[PDB]
Amino acid sequence: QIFGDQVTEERAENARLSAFVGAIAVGDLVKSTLGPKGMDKLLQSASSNTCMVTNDGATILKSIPLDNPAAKVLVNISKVQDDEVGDGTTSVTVLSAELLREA
Amino acid sequence: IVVLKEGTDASQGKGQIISNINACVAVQEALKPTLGPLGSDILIVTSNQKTTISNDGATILKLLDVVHPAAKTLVDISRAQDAEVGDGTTSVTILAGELMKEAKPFLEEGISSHLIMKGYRKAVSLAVEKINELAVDITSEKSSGRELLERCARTAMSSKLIHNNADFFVKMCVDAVLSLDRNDLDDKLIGIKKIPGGAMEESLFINGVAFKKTFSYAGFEQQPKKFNNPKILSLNVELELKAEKDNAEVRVEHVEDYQAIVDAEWQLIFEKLRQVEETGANIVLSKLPIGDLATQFFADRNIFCAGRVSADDMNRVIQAVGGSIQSTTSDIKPEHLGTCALFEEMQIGSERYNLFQGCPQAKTCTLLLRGGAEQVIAEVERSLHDAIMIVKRALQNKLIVAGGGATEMEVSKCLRDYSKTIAGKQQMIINAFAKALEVIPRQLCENAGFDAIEILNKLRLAHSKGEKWYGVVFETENIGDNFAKFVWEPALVKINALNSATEATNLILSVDETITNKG
Amino acid sequence: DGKKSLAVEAFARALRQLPTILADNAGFDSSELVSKLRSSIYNGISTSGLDLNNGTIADMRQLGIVESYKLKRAVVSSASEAAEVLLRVDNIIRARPR
Amino acid sequence: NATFKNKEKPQEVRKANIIAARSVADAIRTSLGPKGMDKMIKTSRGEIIISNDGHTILKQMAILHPVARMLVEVSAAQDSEAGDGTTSVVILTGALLGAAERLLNKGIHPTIIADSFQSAAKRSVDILLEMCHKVSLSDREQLVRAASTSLSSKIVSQYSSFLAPLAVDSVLKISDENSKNVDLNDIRLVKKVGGTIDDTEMIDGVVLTQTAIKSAGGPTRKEKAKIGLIQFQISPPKPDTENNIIVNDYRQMDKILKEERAYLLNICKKIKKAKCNVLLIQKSILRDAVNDLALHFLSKLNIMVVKDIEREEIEFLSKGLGCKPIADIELFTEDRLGSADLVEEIDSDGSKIVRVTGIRNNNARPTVSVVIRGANNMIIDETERSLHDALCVIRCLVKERGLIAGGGAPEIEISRRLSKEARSMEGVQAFIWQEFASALEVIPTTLAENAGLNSIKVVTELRSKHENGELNDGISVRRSGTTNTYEEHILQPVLVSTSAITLASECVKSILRIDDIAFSR
Amino acid sequence: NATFKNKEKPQEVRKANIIAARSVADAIRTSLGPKGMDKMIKTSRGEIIISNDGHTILKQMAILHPVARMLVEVSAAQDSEAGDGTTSVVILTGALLGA
Amino acid sequence: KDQGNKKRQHGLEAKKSHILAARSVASIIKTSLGPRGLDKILISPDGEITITNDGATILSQMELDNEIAKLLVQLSKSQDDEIGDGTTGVVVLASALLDQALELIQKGIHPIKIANGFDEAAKLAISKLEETCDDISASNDELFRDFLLRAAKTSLGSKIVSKDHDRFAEMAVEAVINVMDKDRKDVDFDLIKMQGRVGGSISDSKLINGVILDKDFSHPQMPKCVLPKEGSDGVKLAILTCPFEPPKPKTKHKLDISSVEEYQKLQTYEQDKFKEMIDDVKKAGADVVICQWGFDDEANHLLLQNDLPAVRWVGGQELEHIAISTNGRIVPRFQDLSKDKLGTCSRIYEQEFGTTKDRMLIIEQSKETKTVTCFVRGSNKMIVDEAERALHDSLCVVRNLVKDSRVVYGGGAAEVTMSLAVSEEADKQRGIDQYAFRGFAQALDTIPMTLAENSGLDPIGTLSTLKSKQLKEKISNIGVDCLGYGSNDMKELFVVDPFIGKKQQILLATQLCRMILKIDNVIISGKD
Repeated sequence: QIFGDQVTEERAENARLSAFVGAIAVGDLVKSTLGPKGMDKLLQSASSNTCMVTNDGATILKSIPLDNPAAKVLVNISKVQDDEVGDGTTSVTVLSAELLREA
Repeated sequence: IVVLKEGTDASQGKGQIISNINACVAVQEALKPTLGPLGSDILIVTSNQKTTISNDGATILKLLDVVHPAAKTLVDISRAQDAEVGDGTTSVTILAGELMKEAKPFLEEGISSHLIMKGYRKAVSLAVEKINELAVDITSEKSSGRELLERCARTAMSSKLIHNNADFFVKMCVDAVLSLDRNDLDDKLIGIKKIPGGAMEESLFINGVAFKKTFSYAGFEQQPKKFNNPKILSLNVELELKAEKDNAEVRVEHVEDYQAIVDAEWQLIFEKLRQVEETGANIVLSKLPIGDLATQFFADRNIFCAGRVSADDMNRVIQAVGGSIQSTTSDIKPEHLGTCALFEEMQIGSERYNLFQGCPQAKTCTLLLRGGAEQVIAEVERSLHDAIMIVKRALQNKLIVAGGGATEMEVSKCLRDYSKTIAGKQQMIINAFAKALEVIPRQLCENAGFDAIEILNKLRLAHSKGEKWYGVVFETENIGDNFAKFVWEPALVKINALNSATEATNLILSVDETITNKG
Repeated sequence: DGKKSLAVEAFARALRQLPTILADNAGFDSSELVSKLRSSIYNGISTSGLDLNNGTIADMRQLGIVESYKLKRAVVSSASEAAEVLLRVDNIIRARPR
Repeated sequence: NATFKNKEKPQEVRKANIIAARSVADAIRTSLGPKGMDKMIKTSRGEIIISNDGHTILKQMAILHPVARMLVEVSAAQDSEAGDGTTSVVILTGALLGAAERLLNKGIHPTIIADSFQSAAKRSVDILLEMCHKVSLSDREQLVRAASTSLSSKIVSQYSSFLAPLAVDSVLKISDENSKNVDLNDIRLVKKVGGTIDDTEMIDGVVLTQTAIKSAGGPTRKEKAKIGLIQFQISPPKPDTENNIIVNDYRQMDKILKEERAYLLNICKKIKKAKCNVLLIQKSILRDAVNDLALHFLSKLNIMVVKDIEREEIEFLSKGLGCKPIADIELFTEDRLGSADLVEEIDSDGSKIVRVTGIRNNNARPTVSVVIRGANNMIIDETERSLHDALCVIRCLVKERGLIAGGGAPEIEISRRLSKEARSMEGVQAFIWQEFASALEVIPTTLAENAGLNSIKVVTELRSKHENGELNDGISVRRSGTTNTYEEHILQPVLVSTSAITLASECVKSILRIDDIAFSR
Repeated sequence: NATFKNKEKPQEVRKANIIAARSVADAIRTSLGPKGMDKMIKTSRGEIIISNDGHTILKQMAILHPVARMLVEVSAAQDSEAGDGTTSVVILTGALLGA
Repeated sequence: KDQGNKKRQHGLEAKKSHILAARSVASIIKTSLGPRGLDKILISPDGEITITNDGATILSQMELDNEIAKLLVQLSKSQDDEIGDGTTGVVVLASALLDQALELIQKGIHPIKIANGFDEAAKLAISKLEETCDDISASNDELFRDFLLRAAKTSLGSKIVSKDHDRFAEMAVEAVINVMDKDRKDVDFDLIKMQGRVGGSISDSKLINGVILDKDFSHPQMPKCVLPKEGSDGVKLAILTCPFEPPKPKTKHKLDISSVEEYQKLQTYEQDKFKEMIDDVKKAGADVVICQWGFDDEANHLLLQNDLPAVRWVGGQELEHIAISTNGRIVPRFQDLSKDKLGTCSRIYEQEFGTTKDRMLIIEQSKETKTVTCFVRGSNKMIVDEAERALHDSLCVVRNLVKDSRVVYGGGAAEVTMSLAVSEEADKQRGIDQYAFRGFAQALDTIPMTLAENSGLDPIGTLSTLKSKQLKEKISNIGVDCLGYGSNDMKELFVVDPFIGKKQQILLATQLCRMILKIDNVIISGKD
């Protein structure tokens, strides 16, 4: 046994699964936002007093945190797409999740 | 409605003596692998979050600090060995342990702790007489001074990482001790510094004190680097105006003085540098930073400066150059200056370092260890330490006994021989005492990876035939004459270690109760 | 080559997930529309696409459904690299939390 | 059979959304109509309140579910846009959600349902508009009858012959025959204890609730006045930080008093230099609105002072008078002043209210204030609410001209036509529109039940009578049956029915599109 | 890295097979040679025997594991064909299973 | 004191436990050994998510209280400072030796006999390694420059920099030459600084042979550049830690005025001191002014009118970079400024980089320099950080190639050759040591096998091929297919490691194995 001081550790079987499950968890946030007929997500903060409804995939990815450290990687990548290009945020996030889902 | 304790603990009876023994054996078990030149290292994590690695029994036990009220006796007596002798602390605990191990079955058989201790006291007296009879008074007989000391360090370094490089390090150790006062040899006067890089055989011997060269600031190096007959001044104060870290606000009574404050601070440092020039120093040391203004001023005055010097080095510099350290610059006299025969900058470790060399006033020296890893350099330091100690002791104390277990086996023999005439219960204790003496050549063999059973049996036969100096050979798995092989230690080491081991043995065994006040 | 064959096909399977999601979100039977659309693009007719208002297959040039070439290059490029970043990960190591 | 495994179950969220939302609507449903049942609520303070007002109930129901709360916002939108029907827009939402739930169980994707309902709403509005009885703002009597109807359900109906034309004239003073959107927030209803219900006035400039000046030397009235709105306080220097004044004799008291008075004098002189004749000070408890010492200076300057004016009064003043606020005496200048022909305080049955008339300023906008009088608090409170609702009725008639019969008549007329017309549609169009039309009958069904009538009998009569008859037939609680509700003068503005059809579509569309709930922290 | 997951885990059976068989082989191992050690066995009927005979040990060992019992058949085949080496063939089998 | 709440391990069980602890560390970093090694997600104490395959960074970020694992970290530290290449290999190999030690201990070989055997086996391994060495700097200088670049190009292929690594390989080659004299062939790494900014692409990176400040000028109207001025003595730079104005505090002033006469003079004093300070710059003969502090408005106008461009709020190291590069001094005050303190350069100018608004200020000598800065660009922080660190690795490679011309082929080929030599010699021992010599060789095999596994290759077929080719055909180094090249035989593939690197890798890993094997007792207390 190595490490200590209550740190997170994941090995091949766990970290590999987490990398894919995380990316899927990211895809699940925006897979409903694709297309003019996409569905809405209801977002609410801890205060309860900021409840909003949006189908903007970029807003959802920026608004909704994930605790999976691999999911944070894909969300950060999706951010770059949204800020630098201005479109394709949902499409890249879906294709990234689906490419990793098949992997 | 009344009780006797209210959280007051006391435990009495023979069971407490056995319990004390068991706790004391645990200490022995911690230290037993440290015996011998091939002894194993122990990893201790201290409360300060630093890790200590050593096979030195004194280092290990001082850090262990066993809590058990009885086992702490082994700590105390080991410290006594460390103060009175300076070596053998591992063997004192081991011998004390085995004697207490044998006391246990004697207590079980109904033999009082007095009768056990009484026999031990007699057995020690018998052993000490033999140890004295075995002692040899020898100095340079059929040899010379450096010839003995070279063999002594060379033996200590056998089967180490520097085995093949002994020709280089052995000289360092012999020179290091001979560079000291010949009436009082103090290991504290031999400094060892670790410099990474290079090969081990490239290590350097310095008569003065080396520095770490802590400078990286732009504008440095532009000062003389070499002096023939420098005067050396040491300060306790800094010589810098504007550091890369610090700063100050400017507060004045007049607007015109705003700029003056910046230049006034320049003058305050300049004037201090000027008074150093008036002193007439050639090299100026400080434990605190020395900045650019000081370097530019000193360089133009043909003065060399080096600051941020370790506190331990600043004291040793004074001990090297024969001067005196001062805190202020206004009150300095030429009598505070030291003198060297040389100041130079070395390329040791493939990096420049400052040093003093050839200090006529030195009572110390510096050994510089090179190598490709800090762990290897640490091994070199440990090998040098043992080599320095055996050189020191061989030069200091001419009354020697054979090491390698040779003395313990000769003592063991005569103790068994005495048991042939000792009647009664004393016969049982004198036998157990002799048995304890055998643990040393045993654990020396076991720690070395030898067949301890074969070697011990051959040693018993050898001494039975009158071969009184044969012991454990660590280069070839066999037995041989440790006297002829110059595997020596002073006779006082065996006399005091055996007396000390028994004293701890009897003190621990004499306790039939422990009282602890809690709350 | 053998080992890489399934990975290449897997890439294609990911690409066809977007028209599946588009149909599903529009409330249409994606299994029918996507399977038929693929057969249309496969057997030439490479003008067809989803009609997400009528729920059928239509000629995108007649409907006017176009997307910027540059954007499509960005989407494919970013999705490919984005997958690679996590594909190269098989261990997660955390330092002492603060 | 074997079908979609449904391992991932997004329907679980939509079901929770519909169940929560429909529960809110059913709670409000039972209070529909003049014969509806009361709701009792124990508030977080322990108080017991009883009301049949849907909107008031919804605010106090303290709905928790993030989506069910949206039905409260729907009633707020109805109250903001129309001012009536606030109970019916949620009830129709509940019934239409029930239609969506059945359609989901029938295998219709939520996306199809939402869009199909929107299409049905488009036709529903067209059906509603064509069947209404048109009005004109040029017919003052017609407007009075429309207001009088909504007033007939109020606690004191015997004065409706006065409150009706008051609401009519109040709107007409600011809205001519050719207007689309009338913001009745420009019609300020100002209450004061005293007088009687009929004893009301319509004032062009403003009616304020506060007195002017009672102390000696005050002008109490000013003609041809320039008026400023003060948000600062006029008082001697009184800082919040540590301070001390030491007075050991009347001689030092005199010095200190002169320092306090000179400060106020300089403020008062600057106000005079600005040629400001009337000061209207926003209410604040931080410092004295105008200190007595300032009043002595301002009185000698023939400047009127009105203190403790509520924020809402200040906001109205900024539109009626053409004047601007002054944040601090430092910026107090002429550019921020309005005008008025007469500023006076009226003492009628002890009223003592300051009012302004004859603004005649280019910065003025078509505003009017109404004086509401009455002895008991219940009289002035009931009158204000009665006039407010009457103004909302007229506002509705301007936005979409016309009234439809009440009693659920437009819901039977729309549902009946949609059910027949939907039979000509294809695919999900006909199946969904049948469920949309059926949902509409929750209103005439609930009205029948709350009135004590047999639910099936009344709806059956309504279906038959509308097929042979017209919109005018509906439920009359006063006649306890299905009769000619138009002849019974049971009329609602078109906007109320139009808005309810729109809001029901928008809300259900919004609810059905939510397939998850996530937290943002 | 990452490789085949094999959600179904027949390797758990192969591990149990080797583990059980090697345990039997390691036990009899100590009886090899003229200086080998004796075993004590308490049989299911309560009779306790001491012997260093390889076959007797395995016969009275009362092996249950469906695969480890194969080593009994091995000692039988060794006794049937050769008549000697009944201990050695079992020890070798254990070592090869360890390999 | 406080003997309780402590952990202790000793004896035969400690030997198994300690080796397993070493195995645990190797089981993490082994997955990153090779040019195709897999990346880790490293989570900072604050939750920051970074991705890297740098074994030195990973081991540094691995925070553990296992004392045996700490010894492995110490090994990787020594290799990172000394050579900078084998930071993963020395730990993986040391673990492989400990794994062999476990079986050897279990078979009855004393830990000391294992330690001694491994030491002698290492001596055989190095003795053979020497037989396969060759020189890069030998013969035609053009071959040195060719191979030196090619070595850098390979070292870059393990990081994101691989996309456009052609430019970064050139930076490493120019950087190591620019700070090194042909005759001495000593490279001081500290003369090559790394710097980069977020923006652009990594293909835009370049080596700048001067000093770069991430600071703008003191006044927007102030000239952005000074030229040599038609043959004059370059540009004279005044580098100070004080602004050229009467200093004023940011806290309290406490300036007492006792009279009106003083009041009027004091207000004048400040206005005049602004003038005097700038006039002193002209007396010094400086062209540009570089101060740790900024300037007040009056100083900016006075510097503007006198054509004395000035840079504001320049940091400590940045001031030193100028003083070093320009062979000048940092002068705390103004009275000492003269030709003997002012720095010299050929040009100082502001450079724009596309749409990036950093507008860095560059000071050039336009001739052979004493120091260089490697300028790295990239579309994000992680891209710049990794590409910048990639240069660090390449700089270490070319550093070692300059210092020691002897090289050996990599790709695990050296380990296979050394493994074969130790294996053949093992059979000559005829004694107990034979077990350790064979074990040592088997430990070496774990490196080319790891390179296979991390590449998706069968390590058994790969190692069989590696040994077969070096026995059946020629001892000549045979590599692995880890790079995806058409074939092995690194002679045509240019995958080359320095001799001193591979020599230290084997010796240090062996020494570490002994460092752990000789530990028979560990006592762990608390942490205060």
